[PDB]
Amino acid sequence: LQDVVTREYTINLHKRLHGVNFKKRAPKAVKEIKKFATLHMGTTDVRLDPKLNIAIWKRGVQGVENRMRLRISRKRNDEEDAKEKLFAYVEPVIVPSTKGLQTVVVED
Amino acid sequence: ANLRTQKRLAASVIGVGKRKVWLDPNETTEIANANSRSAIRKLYKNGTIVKKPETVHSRSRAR
Amino acid sequence: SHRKYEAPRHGSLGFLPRKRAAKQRGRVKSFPKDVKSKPVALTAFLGYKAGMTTIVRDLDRPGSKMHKREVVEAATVVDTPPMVVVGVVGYVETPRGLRSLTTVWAEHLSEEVRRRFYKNWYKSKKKAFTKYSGKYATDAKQVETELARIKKYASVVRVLAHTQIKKTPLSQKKAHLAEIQINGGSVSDKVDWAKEHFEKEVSVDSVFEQDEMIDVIAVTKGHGFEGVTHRWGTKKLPRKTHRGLRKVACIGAWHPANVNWTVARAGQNGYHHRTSINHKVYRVGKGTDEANGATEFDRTKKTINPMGGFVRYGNVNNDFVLLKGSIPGVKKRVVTLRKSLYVDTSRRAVEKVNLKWIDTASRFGKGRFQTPAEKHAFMGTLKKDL
Amino acid sequence: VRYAATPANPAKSASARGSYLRVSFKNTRETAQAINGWKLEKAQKYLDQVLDHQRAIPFRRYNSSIGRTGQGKEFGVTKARWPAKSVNFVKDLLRNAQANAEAKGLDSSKLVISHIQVNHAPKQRRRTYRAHGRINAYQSTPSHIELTLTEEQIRLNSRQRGRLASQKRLTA
RNA sequence: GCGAGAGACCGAUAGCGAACAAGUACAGUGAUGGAAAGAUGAAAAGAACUUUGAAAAGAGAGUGAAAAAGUACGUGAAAUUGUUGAAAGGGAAGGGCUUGAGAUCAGACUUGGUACCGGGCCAG
RNA sequence: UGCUGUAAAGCUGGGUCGAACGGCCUCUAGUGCAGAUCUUGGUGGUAGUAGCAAAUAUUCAAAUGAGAACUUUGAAGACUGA
RNA sequence: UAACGAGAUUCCCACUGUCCCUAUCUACUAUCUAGCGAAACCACAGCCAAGGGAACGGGCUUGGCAGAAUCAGCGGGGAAAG
Ligand SMILES: CN[C@@H]1[C@@H](O)[C@@H](O[C@@H]2[C@@H](O)[C@H](O[C@H]3O[C@H]([C@@H](C)O)[C@@H](O)[C@H](O)[C@H]3N)[C@@H](N)C[C@H]2N)OC[C@]1(C)O
Repeated sequence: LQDVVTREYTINLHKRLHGVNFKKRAPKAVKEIKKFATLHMGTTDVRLDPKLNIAIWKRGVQGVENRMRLRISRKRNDEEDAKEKLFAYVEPVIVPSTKGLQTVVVED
Repeated sequence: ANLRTQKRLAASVIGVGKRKVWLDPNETTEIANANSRSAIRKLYKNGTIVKKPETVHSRSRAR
Repeated sequence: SHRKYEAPRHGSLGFLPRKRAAKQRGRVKSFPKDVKSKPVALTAFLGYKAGMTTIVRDLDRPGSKMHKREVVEAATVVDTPPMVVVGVVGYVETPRGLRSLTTVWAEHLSEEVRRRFYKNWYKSKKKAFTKYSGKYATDAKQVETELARIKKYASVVRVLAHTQIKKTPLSQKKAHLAEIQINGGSVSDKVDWAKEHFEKEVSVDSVFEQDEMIDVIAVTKGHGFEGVTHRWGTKKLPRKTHRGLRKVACIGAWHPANVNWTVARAGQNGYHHRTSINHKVYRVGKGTDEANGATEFDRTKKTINPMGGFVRYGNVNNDFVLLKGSIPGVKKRVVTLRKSLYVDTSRRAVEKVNLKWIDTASRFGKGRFQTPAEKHAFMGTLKKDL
Repeated sequence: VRYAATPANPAKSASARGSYLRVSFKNTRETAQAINGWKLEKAQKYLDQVLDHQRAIPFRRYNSSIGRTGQGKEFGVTKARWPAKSVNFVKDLLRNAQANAEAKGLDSSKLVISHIQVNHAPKQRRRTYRAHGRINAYQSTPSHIELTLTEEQIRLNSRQRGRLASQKRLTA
């Protein structure tokens, strides 16, 4: 068990926003990434970087990209009496292409 | 913690709309102390309050 | 007053109530009538609906305009890996109906059929049939006595068989267990046949031959809550009707002062239990055969599967039954195949069918090729081919 | 102040009250009945899981035309619901009663909810506006809540006597 | 109008509309229309202090003859409601008559007479 | 809790309560309610029900605070479009 | 009687889901949840068939029968409400 760990993932947002109301697409991508981070990190305390919010909304309310490359880090939430000893911080990763990328453990 | 008055005074002092006033996020306490127009001018001079630039409307396509 | 004009009733009163079926596995309400002189044989088989395809055939019906000409026909593919016999049940005649006297199980049960006795398999100790298997260990005299009971008292003998669902592309791991009645011979012959087949596999070809007319029992596609217009096919009210038009305008006269059971109402549509009869067997395919889709007239070395796989099912890699037309149910649905309940001597019942060709173009779009080789030949080399 | 029910041994009991609480009477009655007679810690954990939508409050009397849920199967019902405001008020009152019991030297682990009831408080009036220039009532239905925590010859005829004497003599 | 004395009168939905900051609050452009609302306690002695809580409050404590008088205050009915205890329940419930069962109430051993006399009740 | 009366009603045990009230002979009346779409006040079932859907649309982070979908600041995405 | 007409009427061309004969799609509801939370109406109430009866009964007579608690819909009845 490595509580503190950072990995880079690709999320398929196109299949997660299928049929979604056009004025809820970018807000739902926020919720989808939070659910994505809990699935991989096991924490309901998920925090999104403001730069990730800017990337999600870059092309308006329904302009979300099909695939986004994300860096997710599990970090200790000492902050006693917080209902979660750990939390997930999600930030964007700038790449030339969003295809062909696999899950990679990030060393620091 | 409530800088509504400061936003309004800064807009009046600088000569722009409220939409073009930038109150420093990291200097909340000092701005909250600025109750007069004189204190607002001091903050404006020292860069704690900044006039944002205009949204560009280029006429290049029109020309 | 009388209806101003006469029209037939909308929908059938014989399929009421239009409720959801009690179980998803369609049950055989009645089995073929037992003929003692026949060989001992099964009367039903369980498979999985995989999809539909197209065939070409020469018609053999003298006097028809299409006699000795090719017809194009829709067909259904049923994935039917062999079933495993795991038990036997004996039934006695009573003045209150058939009553099951006892049930005898095989010594060993596979995990897939034992998964059928659990709602939470992974949290359990897997104790199912663990004390029963000790009834064989000492000398199996208890099993012998129960089988002797069945021979002495039962008048109807049915076997307990389950599917091998792990041979299908289904993600479900529970096997479907069903009773199939044993017909032919004496009750003693039936019990002997069941005992010798304990823990053993039985294939479709030992039940259904090609050109046979068979029945299908399944649960139909669900539609949830439906209004009267589609549930019963009643006439739409005019465009200018206040409060809507997908309705029945009059649901009854003043008297009787109650809504009658014969009036169409909104309610759940589909997911009903149906017994459809007289589906001709065009093919009993073999899983080992790599020319399942091939014919004597089309010799391409071809499996029954279409290009890309059956949509939302996968590939049929076992024995299969090719049936004329359509059958109740959806893709992935377990379907029960039953022998005909009567003897049919019409020309369509006794016709020998000879398949010219089976379509294996993609079901995922307007597929224009039957094989990857044909696609490559037509298109030549592509950028990804290098 | 007079409570509706008084404990048998006041030295082993603690009580709490809330009056004129602006919380639904019907939801509060259901939530109070959901934990009546429970161990204090069991009840507190259950209320936390209710606030998490992991378990539900069974609605037994004030439940007409409410929704159905599979979380009612725990209590043998189909109509159950998750009233957050009532749960928060009951939790606050349970915490206060627990503090009182601690101040009286009582053991928290042995405490049981031996009495809890909800009564109607006076209604608070507001107004709502209807079609054709009409005014209707738009009232609140407040609650009074109280709870208490507690640590967990034969005489015979002449003939009957004669019969018994004869029988005793007959058997030794 | 001003000053007095009275009643087989009314007793807070009564008596004047008004026993109260009543021709008040409020409505209508206006002429006009026009309410509701009396009582802790002898005395505020109107609850210091400790404690839980963000607070409102609660629990202790205290004052008082009484808090079953806490400025939601004399008494505090009914409709209606909660909890507790007992009981009953196959498309209403309720009622009369009758008895059973369970509960409650009542009486002659008398205002009994000097171990006996004598009496009460139910029965053969 | 019982007792009396065919009845209208009368008396009594227990609880609550705090300042007046009753029997008898007579006098007198603004003297007895289930109804009047009665009057005034109060309270139910309905019912946690109908419903809280026009005017394009919100999101991330920080601050504050016991508590933040709704406050403030920053960053965006939008709209009114003279 | 030229011209004019959100006036009444007939035919024709064009047009089309008005229709044969319906199907599919979108937003907002309905739905379920947190919070908030009315009203109409209400003798008592609420399963049928026949009978008689103020001559068309939920109750009465004679039969059929009859099992808690319920959710979404619905427009036969309550000679439903106003
Ligand atoms: C606190 N609320 C105030 C208050 O002054 C209120 O007073 C009543 C008072 O009149 C009552 O007292 C009452 O006493 C008798 C008897 C029937 O009780 C009545 O006949 C009498 O009118 C009245 N004084 C009292 N029991 C409760 C207070 N809230 O009266 C007006 C009000 C605005 O509601």
